[PDB]
Amino acid sequence: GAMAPSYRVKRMDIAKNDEECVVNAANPRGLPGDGVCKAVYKKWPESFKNSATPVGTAKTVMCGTYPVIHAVGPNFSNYTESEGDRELAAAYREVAKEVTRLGVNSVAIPLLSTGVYSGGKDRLTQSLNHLFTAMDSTDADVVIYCRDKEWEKKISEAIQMRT
Ligand SMILES: C[C@H]1CCCCN1C(=O)c1cnccn1
Ligand SMILES: [Cl-]
Ligand SMILES: [Cl-]
Repeated sequence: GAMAPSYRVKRMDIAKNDEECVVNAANPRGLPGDGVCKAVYKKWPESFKNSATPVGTAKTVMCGTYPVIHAVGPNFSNYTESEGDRELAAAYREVAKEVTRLGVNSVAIPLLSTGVYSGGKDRLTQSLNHLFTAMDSTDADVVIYCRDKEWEKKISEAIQMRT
């Protein structure tokens, strides 16, 4: 565990993270995909051997000894708001199980279903709150990666609000 488990946010490419493992915003087919998933594929392509897993699940594949937790958020283009909300919360619960099982002291994590799976809606608060619901009972340091300057501020505010 971390001595004083924290949440932090950084605005940069999660492929450059300084944590003991990474969460991929994966597709269910284990394809290279786009956005975070493509960055992860370029940095850790070995981790896509048999990474395919259903929506709402996480499957970890090692790249060397570096764990890549492939977490499949729902595509809100395809799901109802109700069903997509349930699967998004479920994917984060599976991430917390994997982080715990791996025994890491830190994890780099993107906000699932906030990019091309968002159905064109702003889901920062929805996705971040499901992240907190899942990760709050873990003792790993969590570092959230984003790319948008306004999202960095909003994520940082939500972290600081609870301290
Ligand atoms: C998926 C995007 C684009 C479509 C509208 C919804 N949307 C955002 O609000 C957003 C997400 N992530 C970072 C910055 N903005
Ligand atoms: Cl960067
Ligand atoms: Cl996404």
